[PDB]
Amino acid sequence: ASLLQSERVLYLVQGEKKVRAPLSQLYFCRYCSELRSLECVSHEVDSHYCPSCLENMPSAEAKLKKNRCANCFDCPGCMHTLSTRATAYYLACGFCRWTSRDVGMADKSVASGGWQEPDHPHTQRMNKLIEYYQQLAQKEKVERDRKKLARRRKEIKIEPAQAVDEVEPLPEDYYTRPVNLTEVTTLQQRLLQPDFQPICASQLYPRHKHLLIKRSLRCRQCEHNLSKPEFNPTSIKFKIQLVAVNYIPEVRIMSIPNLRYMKESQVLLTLTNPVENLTHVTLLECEEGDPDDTNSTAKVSVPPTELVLAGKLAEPQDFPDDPDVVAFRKANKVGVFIKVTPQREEGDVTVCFKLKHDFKNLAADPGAEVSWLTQHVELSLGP
Amino acid sequence: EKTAVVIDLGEAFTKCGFAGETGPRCIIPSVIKKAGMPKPIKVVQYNINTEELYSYLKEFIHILYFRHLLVNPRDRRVVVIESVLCPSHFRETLTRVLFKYFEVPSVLLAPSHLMALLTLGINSAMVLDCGYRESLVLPIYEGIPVLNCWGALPLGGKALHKELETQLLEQCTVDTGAAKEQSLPSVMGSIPEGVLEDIKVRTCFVSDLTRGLKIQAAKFNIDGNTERPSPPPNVDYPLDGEKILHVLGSIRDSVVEILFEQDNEEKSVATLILDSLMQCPIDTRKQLAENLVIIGGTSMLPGFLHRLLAEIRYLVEKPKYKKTLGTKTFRIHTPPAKANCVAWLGGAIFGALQDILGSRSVSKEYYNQTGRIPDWCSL
Amino acid sequence: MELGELLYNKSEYIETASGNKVSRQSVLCGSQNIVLNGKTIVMNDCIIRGDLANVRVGRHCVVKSRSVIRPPFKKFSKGVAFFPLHIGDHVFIEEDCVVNAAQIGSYVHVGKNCVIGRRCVLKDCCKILDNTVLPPETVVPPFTVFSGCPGLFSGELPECTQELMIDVTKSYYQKFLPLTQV
Amino acid sequence: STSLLSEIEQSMEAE
Ligand SMILES: Nc1ncnc2c1ncn2[C@@H]1O[C@H](COP(=O)(O)OP(=O)(O)OP(=O)(O)O)[C@@H](O)[C@H]1O
Ligand SMILES: [Mg+2]
Ligand SMILES: [Zn+2]
Ligand SMILES: [Zn+2]
Ligand SMILES: [Zn+2]
Repeated sequence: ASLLQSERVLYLVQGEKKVRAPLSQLYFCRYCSELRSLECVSHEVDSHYCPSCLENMPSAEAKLKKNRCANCFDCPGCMHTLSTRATAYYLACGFCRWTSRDVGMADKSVASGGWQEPDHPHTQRMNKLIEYYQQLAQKEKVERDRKKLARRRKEIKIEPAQAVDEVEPLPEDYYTRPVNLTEVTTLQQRLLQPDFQPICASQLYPRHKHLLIKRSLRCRQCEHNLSKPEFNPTSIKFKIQLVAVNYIPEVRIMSIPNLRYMKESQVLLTLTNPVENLTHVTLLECEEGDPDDTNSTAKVSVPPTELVLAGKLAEPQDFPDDPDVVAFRKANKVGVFIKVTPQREEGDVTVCFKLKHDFKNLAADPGAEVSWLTQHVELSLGP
Repeated sequence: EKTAVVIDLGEAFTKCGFAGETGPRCIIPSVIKKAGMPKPIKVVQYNINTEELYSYLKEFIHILYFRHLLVNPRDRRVVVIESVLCPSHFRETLTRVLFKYFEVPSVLLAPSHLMALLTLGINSAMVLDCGYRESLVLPIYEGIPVLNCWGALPLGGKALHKELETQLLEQCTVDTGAAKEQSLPSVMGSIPEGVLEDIKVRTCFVSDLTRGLKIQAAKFNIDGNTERPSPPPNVDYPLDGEKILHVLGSIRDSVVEILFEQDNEEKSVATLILDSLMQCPIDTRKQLAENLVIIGGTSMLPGFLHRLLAEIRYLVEKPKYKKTLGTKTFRIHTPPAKANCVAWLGGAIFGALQDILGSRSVSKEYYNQTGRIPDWCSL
Repeated sequence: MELGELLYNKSEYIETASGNKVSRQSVLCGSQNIVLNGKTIVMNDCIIRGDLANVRVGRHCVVKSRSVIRPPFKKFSKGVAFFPLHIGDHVFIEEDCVVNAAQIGSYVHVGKNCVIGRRCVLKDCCKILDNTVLPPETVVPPFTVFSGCPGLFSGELPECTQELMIDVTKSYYQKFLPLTQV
Repeated sequence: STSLLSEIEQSMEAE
């Protein structure tokens, strides 16, 4: 991903929000010919899986277990999966040597299931309070429907919490005692256990590993899934694939000549479909698309060229020589020169231009093939 | 009905989770890591253009809804805990983000103080929230927040961090370790916010009333002869590995005294409660005095509550409050949750009230029809 | 941005029947036990330690210079031995890397100046950013960046990693042509 | 499978 600098080439995405992003990060809805961005698309949760032990968890179990794995534990000193070790078992971390014996949890005879979280001390009063407020809410609701109908036409008590007359004082031990920073806990690890935030490190018991999710993307205009991951978390295949790179011809920059107020940069226009045509005639017109970041000009003399792809000729190849235009033409590849006018601004030479191509929607589709798409592309030369 | 999610945004930390829970599932710094910038950007920023705030809130709420809460946003209602007198533009921007983008069913813009009251089970108390940006006192009497008798001072965690940075830069003694084992003051121009926060939470503490008053008097030292109390021992806080900042003993107890220092204006954290109480209706005073609720991260500092109560009882005897609030019995509450997430716990209790929560909350259909969020300002 | 040219002098490399381009300066140990599936690039000062266990490596992977591929040691209950190391096809290992992973899937990219703990398992299509340490028994799920010290999940890769990575590794092999012997 | 030693020996033979 980062080996080739995808951020150099930014495609613009039409919609309510105007966003420039790399082609790899865009998704191409086939029902809506306009490609859609990650910000524009709607995200949904498809499945929960524990990252350490790649076990898929159903959503009901995720709610019951509070989005936490049943087995794995995250080390409190550093967020790393604690490993069970046998002497009769105890948790020990791999990066730092934080053992379960430090905080003082007795060794469990069974390997995995022995370890459990403490119960919240104030859960009983929480249940009492929520029950009382539920019945009060019921009374208020019944009053509301009574009033609505009028317009159209035992008990549970809770003892109030007692205010303490004298709060506990700061112990004298705080004065005249060196602070052992090993004993106290940093705020990050302290807040990792919000139920009982322990000031001492010996009272910071470990927590189960937080689950991750798989995301299913849905086009907002038409409720059609753009991408659907599979059930198995370790699986690499996707059920639905509508990534932009699979449909739009990808543009990359090959040559990066110097920007001393003159240059001639070569850029490749690779095709991804079996057959198509490309003609980058447009050069942003005048004040078309709002090329705010453009800081140069490219001639982009564009005779249309026909491209193909294969998973492995004179008129197709030799007659359209295009020596001043077409530099090199390999399989699913065509290089084109553009004369940049660099150093127009202070620096950071950026050129904006429009690339036109043809897409086969297959809605039924000769009319679909006849339709032409145009994408605004911002390249950023090194400068 | 699906359980409603609960969000409490703050400058320092955001608390997130589900309703009807003993405590928040997630509590994180309110920042978003944008690519290319080393130090991340604060999500909740006031007085900025609405587009930037919209993008920040969008990214942060997406992180909350797909990294910490593992559930769709459309399915479940929202209970957003926003402090009273929160800036308006931030509030409508947040609701617009929740509705237009995420399409949640409805968001309840509950006030923090009333929610904090709900956790105890009482229906009247003087709720003081010592937030990051500022401390704020509000009295609640029978479920009615008395906005007329509000109070606020900018003595939250931000001022405390600034004071800590100033004191450290003054009495800086850091062992760089590269031929600088001796003290090398102010080797770094400015300490990052994280280091200051960790030093404050780990080392610093709130001293007793008498010790604090003696420290304040000895700061002037007008004709004084070693009147300061003996300080705690210095602590060698490691920075960046090799560097070792020798945090002096005096700072550890003198940095937090800015909260309780009067400074010829009669305005402090303790005096704030008395000032709010003296403005209340005549009948509401006693029930408000006997019921005091303290919430906020700053209140969690060790020895804060003892110093606060002692300072309240000390300032009551002064001539300004002697006539009215003289013979009063102040008593602090101990809510079930930690003071960081008492307001969240209140919002969570309110969330499980499924029947009322539909009517009280603002439906997305209403927002689309009108686009105006309810507020206690004139309509 | 296409992959830039990276020329090498033909004298200090061996091109094999399967197409592996292994540098002469690379420290191959137990070469009878190592297996490369073809089109592999092993750069100079690469310490591939096949003398301990089967170190099999897939097609078109790139092992940049000063990188050590050492199979891990596992202490099982029955005794002790060295686990064989397996690397999938199309893996891009940056220079100054240390690899003790039990298994590295396909389409993986390890950042430069990285150390991988003992018996780590890297699933397919995962990235490790530069200056990162993965402690032992760390499992990287697919489509995730593991960065920091220790490596923690801090993002997700784009959708088209299976396509982008196989393009990048193929371009790297095709642009790794020998120097002109002028 | 063709071990890397075999490939190195074949390359030496080619030279
Ligand atoms: N466990 C703790 N112990 C001590 N101090 C803490 C603790 N947790 C947070 N703090 C400090 O409390 C302050 C944050 O308080 P809090 O989390 O209540 O604010 P917030 O909700 O982020 O902000 P605001 O209410 O102003 O929007 C910061 O100074 C933080 O350092
Ligand atoms: Mg708060
Ligand atoms: Zn697990
Ligand atoms: Zn650890
Ligand atoms: Zn669509």
